[PDB]
Amino acid sequence: MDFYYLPGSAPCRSVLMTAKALGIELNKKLLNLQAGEHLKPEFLKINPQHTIPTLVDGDFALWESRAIMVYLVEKYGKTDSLFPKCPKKRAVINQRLYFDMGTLYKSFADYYYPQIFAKAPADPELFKKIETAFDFLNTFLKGHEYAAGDSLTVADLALLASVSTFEVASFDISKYPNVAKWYANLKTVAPGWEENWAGCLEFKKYF
Amino acid sequence: MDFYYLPGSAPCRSVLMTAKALGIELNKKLLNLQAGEHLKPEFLKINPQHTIPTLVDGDFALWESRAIMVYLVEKYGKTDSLFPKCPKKRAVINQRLYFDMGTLYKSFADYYYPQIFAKAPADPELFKKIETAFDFLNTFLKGHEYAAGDSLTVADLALLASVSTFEVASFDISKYPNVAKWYANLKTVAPGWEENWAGCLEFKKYF
Ligand SMILES: N[C@@H](CCC(=O)N[C@@H](CS)C(=O)NCC(=O)O)C(=O)O
Ligand SMILES: N[C@@H](CCC(=O)N[C@@H](CS)C(=O)NCC(=O)O)C(=O)O
Repeated sequence: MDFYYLPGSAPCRSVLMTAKALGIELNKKLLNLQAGEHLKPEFLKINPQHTIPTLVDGDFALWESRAIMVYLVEKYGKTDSLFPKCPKKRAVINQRLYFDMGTLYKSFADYYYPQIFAKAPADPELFKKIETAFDFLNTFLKGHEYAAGDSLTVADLALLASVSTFEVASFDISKYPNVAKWYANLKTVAPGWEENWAGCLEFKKYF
Repeated sequence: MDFYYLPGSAPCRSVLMTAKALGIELNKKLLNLQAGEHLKPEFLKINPQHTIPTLVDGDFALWESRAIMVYLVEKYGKTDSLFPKCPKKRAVINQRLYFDMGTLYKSFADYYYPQIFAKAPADPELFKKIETAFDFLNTFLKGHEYAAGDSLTVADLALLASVSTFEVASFDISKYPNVAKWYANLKTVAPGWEENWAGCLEFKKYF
């Protein structure tokens, strides 16, 4: 399966950790966004939205990281541990995945990207949205070891890609004790952690 | 099942159309967000993220509209038509759901909300993001009647809730012929269209 990516990119890293958790070796293809490789006809034919990550599995093309993570589990997982079939367990995971995209990582992009990609001054009011997102995550973790229940799921892996990017951005995770505990645990149990962290250090260069 | 909502709210309306497509009558509960009803201790116990829509099924609380829609189909659907089990079919649906949240409806909120809720001048650069989102949707619709394939799915119902909100905002959907065709068809086939449209007319009052 082809996997169009950049190593620093959080949504790309969430997929790579899922692949490791499934014992799948993706064919990693760097896509040079700075050079506009994603905007040429050959890439637009695969993904007309011209985003990474993009997976190509035979003649099936797919994008949106969290869709790709779930696809890998549903198609290739030997059991449903990373994405349980039980509708209520799955639903908590899905809510956490939309949280990760539209609350947590959105707060990251909105506050950091203008500084690191557009040379704009930081906006303290956008920092407060990060604090709010971490507070929610801290609450979601009350009473459980993992983000959506009692075992490692794709919710954890998505959120871990995001929170590891906050670490290298110098965000003080320690102010959210449940998050800090969950994060330290995941560095020891999440498959593909080392590759995710190496990618975080590459992203860190932007700072 | 309890459903905390406002009729005007697009993410609420996507869930209502899914319930109607499943033959489920939700116990609809208006929430007074302007008065901070969602910020009270009682609501925070149900949904600490204090958002609508929120579903309560017995003792199980769930939020994120697109997670709720999929939960209703997975738990209560007599077949999987609205959310097929085939991993590739489901993955396209899921990518469209994330599109709806992070690209299409994001463009709506970013451009219109500052005008209708904050009395800020429109930002023409933010309008261009709506046009880009509609261009992508127009492309996604090439060669199929529905958003993620050849049958009505939750992807259609989420996108329909969003696009019908753009209609009452006076966005010119006719500039996107595949979107226009798909939209017109869904007004005739989507269960719960009349309730969705009544709710769009409520939202229109903010303009
Ligand atoms: N919500 C998407 C985000 C993907 C995304 O925005 N990727 C950026 C990474 S720099 C990108 O490819 N941007 C290029 C573009 O949108 O043209 C996901 O989770 O996969
Ligand atoms: N991505 C969420 C969006 C939910 C949302 O933002 N709802 C607004 C509707 S006005 C809300 O409840 N805001 C109140 C708050 O966040 O305190 C979904 O699809 O359900």
